[PDB]
Amino acid sequence: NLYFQGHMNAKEILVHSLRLLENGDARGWCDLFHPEGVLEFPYAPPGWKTRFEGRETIWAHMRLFPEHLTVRFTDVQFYETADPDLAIGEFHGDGVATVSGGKLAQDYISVLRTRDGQILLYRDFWNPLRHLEALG
Ligand SMILES: [Mg+2]
Repeated sequence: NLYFQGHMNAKEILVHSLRLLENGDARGWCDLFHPEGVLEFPYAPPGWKTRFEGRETIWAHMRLFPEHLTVRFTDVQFYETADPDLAIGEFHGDGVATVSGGKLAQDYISVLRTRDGQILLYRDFWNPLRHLEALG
């Protein structure tokens, strides 16, 4: 089976993606995106760029992730969807922002749309107040 996989579904991709971030594997995380895949932050500090189109555009902005954040996530609680290519999950992250030393305690609801095991849209909701607390 791991040598004879069908394409990951959206639940599987979200869980795997979070492990990659825990590992600091920014390249592996970006690899999960379709070449035209999109990452969005609906809630973000003002002045930030909040939509990134294309896997390699995402990479251009992700390379140094492990040098900025170490993070651990709780188990994802999924809502049951009609389509396996849509996942909506809630989870919590605890980490340390490296440059400020600030603690990050973040609460997420992620909406992922996928196709053939690749991410088309990662819509990454989180609390911008908590993110600003970590950064300061
Ligand atoms: Mg919008």
